[PDB]
Amino acid sequence: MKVINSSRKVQIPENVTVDVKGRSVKVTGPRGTLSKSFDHASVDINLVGKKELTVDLWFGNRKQIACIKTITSIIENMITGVTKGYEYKMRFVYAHFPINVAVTDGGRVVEIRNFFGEKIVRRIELLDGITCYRNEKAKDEIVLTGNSLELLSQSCATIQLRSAIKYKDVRKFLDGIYVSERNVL
Amino acid sequence: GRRPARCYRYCKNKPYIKSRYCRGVPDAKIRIFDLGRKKASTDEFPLCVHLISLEKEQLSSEAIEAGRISCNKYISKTGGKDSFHMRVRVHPWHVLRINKMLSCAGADRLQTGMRGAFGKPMGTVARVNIGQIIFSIRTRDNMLANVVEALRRSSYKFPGRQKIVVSKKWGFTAYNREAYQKLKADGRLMNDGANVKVITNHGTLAQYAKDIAAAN
Amino acid sequence: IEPSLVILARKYKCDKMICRKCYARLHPRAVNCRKKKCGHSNNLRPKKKLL
Amino acid sequence: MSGAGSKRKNVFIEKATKLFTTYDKMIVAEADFVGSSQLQKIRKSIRGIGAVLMGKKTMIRKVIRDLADSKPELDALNTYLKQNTCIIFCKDNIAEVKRVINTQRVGAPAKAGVFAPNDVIIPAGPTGMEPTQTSFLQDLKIATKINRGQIDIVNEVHIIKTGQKVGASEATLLQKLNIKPFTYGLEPKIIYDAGACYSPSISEE
RNA sequence: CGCUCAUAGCGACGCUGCUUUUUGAUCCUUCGAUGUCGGCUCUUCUUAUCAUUGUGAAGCAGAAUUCACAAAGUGUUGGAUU
RNA sequence: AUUAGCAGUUUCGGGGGCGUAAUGCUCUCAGCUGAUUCUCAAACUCUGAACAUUUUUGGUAAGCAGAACUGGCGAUGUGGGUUGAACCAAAUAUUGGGAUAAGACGUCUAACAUUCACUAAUAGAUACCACAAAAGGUGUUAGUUCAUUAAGACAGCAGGACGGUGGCCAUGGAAGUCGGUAUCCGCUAAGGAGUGUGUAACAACUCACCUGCCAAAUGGACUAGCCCUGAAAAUGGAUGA
Repeated sequence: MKVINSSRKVQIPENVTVDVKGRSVKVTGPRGTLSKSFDHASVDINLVGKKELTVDLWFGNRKQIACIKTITSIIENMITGVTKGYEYKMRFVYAHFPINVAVTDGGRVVEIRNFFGEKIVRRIELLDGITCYRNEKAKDEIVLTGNSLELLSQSCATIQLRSAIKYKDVRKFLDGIYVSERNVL
Repeated sequence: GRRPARCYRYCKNKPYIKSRYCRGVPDAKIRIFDLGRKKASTDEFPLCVHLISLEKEQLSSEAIEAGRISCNKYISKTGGKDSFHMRVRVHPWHVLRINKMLSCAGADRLQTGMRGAFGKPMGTVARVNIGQIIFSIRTRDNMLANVVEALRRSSYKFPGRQKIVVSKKWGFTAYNREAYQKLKADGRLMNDGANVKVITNHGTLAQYAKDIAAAN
Repeated sequence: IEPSLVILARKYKCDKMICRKCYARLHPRAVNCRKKKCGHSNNLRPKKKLL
Repeated sequence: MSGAGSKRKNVFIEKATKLFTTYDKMIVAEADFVGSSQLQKIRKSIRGIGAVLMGKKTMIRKVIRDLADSKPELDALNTYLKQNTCIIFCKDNIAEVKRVINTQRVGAPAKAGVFAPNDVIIPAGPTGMEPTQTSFLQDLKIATKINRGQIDIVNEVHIIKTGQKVGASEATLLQKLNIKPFTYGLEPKIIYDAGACYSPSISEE
């Protein structure tokens, strides 16, 4: 069975304006522009005047019905990133070796030396909307911040993945840089 | 050890019993058959939970005994013995044969290779048909969850597909549950121990009142 | 060493639920191996702890 | 359908529609954080004078009682759409019930997601802070200012009421500190009468 | 069994398969002839992986070891007896 | 060939209890007898039909050995099954026209359109025939049955989760939470003498069950279509491409 019609509705706040042209949604907010294509769907993305945006699908079954909530929530992510963009908090846990962290803002990169006493320097660039800075207030914590969730959480996941103990017992050591908080404002 | 039971799985031979002519056949691996309380009166256990075979084959005696132990052990752990009474509704009468040949590296010299090929008896086997009950359990109605899991536990010792039905009869009888209840409440039932005997209309030609004063 | 950091670090690489065919980490509320080698099998145990 | 399953409502409705027409003056309460430790020490005082009776939104089965009684479930104040209630019924002490029912309260720290009563004060100041527990409060979004020699933000005025959830990071600031500013418990909303409202005013005393 | 704990690792009692690197079974080709053991030599293929690379599990604290996956790209010895 | 009890004898052969002791009363317990009960056989029968497919013996099996009926190959091509001694169609003088048979109809390759589902795997695609199983899947499609809900459902987020009592027992210590046994009460909408984590045992967190926001369908145990795991072999590779 494929249902005749299955829509959703996305509510545009008044300071945000979407510019959609054939499954190519482009929000514009006060703090920054954001865009994503949804050309991998048989979907008519379509806005109702100024306040609404209605993802629709005619005769979808499943693997297609399941995608309209996905591409509704991704447009909602693009909207929330351009009103009050996401800010992730990442904390250092170590057993004995204090993890040092460098940050410049050329490509806004992070450099992680003295991780487990390794002398390799873990220089890692951030995805191209993202900056980061150390927390002077709370000890041993770097807060990430950005405009898109798929860039910010992926940058955080690359910091977290590249901060592992290899060739050992991962249940004991637990030295790394993990995502603690996932706030918005 | 024993040859793989994929040889003796399907019944392609004429049936071949221990008799005057099949002399020295070894015994069956299933020694005891009926397990549980089994001094239980048939009013006690109303639930007939079966295990029928979906394909016809030769369920080996070595397989019936392993399934028997697997069914006994799980209910004895679950609710203790005497909470059930199962028989086993299949007996290993067909005996298998093996034209045994040597595992020697120079085996051309010794064994009559396919000369006088008629094998010597190994084991026994039970020739189940499709829809033939092999494990019938009689138990209380508070064990419909557990004895089906024990018959599922015994379905993996048996070759292929077994189906656990919950029978619509009073348990090891011929009459249905409301029909046994009619035959008890109307007074046409008796107490032969673990089975009934119905006061029929057949000795009612002069008298039948020897059955009336001892009715269930 | 703060206990909350140990709880956070066990949240990410210790509190898993490893499939039995697929020795493969899943989230702690899983019921099925997400991979083809398992057969999407619904047979899985927690990751064992330390003392 | 209805009237089935475990802990049946057809054996509760014998209390939820029958003894709800034998009473004079009642207290619409608040059971949003009230214990069973604090409840067993108030359900022995009411037990001699009345009862502690509520079906909890089964009470729209009271619509058949409103033929001649004209009892409101939605026409009075606090229209019963956003909260939990356990209304207090009395036969002997319909009058001096408001004094033992507002004595046995205990002050305690709140948690995350609690229903946030009308008197909540955030632990702040020099006595409401340690120099070691600053780094937890230094984790949050709000930047701090130096007032009376302490890394702290001051908020002693009421900002939250019933119907707004408390943030998750604010719970440990009440739990770890010994600061328990308000003694909370049962909260009377409306003084209800058999078909009308006796007192349409609040009285926490 | 693994102190407790079926399934870290195993795993009886049973059952279901695969392989053609053992030996049988058979006699279809070949008896106007396919030179038949082993070794030396040399190349290529297989993966049912010993090591190496990346990973995941453990009764993986470190070290050592054990189970599995993607993996056949590259290795996989000198000798006494016969 | 053979399983299990119930009854009668039952005193008996043996054990004992019972009148103070015995072929004296009763119980498993043996044994004899009766009405039942499970499976039953090529060499059993009251009754009892109508190389290839089928019946069929030895063999674990065979493209093995041996039989019976029928049809073939041998003797025989032709059209099809890519290919081919036996399969399907159909039998051969030399040919023309037409319609066909098995088989097919994207291209090789002569021959098509319309229509409804299923498959999302590098799968699958002409019986013999060139393989695949047990056991699995919260892959999807169809279905069966049972239960829940406007007496407010599942799910999410939160509030409660109390006393007698730390139940009896047992012991350095065992208090809900190492174990043998019971499992009722007060107060309520709702409490296991506790589903767990931990501890000198507690404490503390936690689940059962109820309730708050919410707004409408929810949950389970199966069934069997396709598909996936099971599924590893040597030259390079075969739905014929």
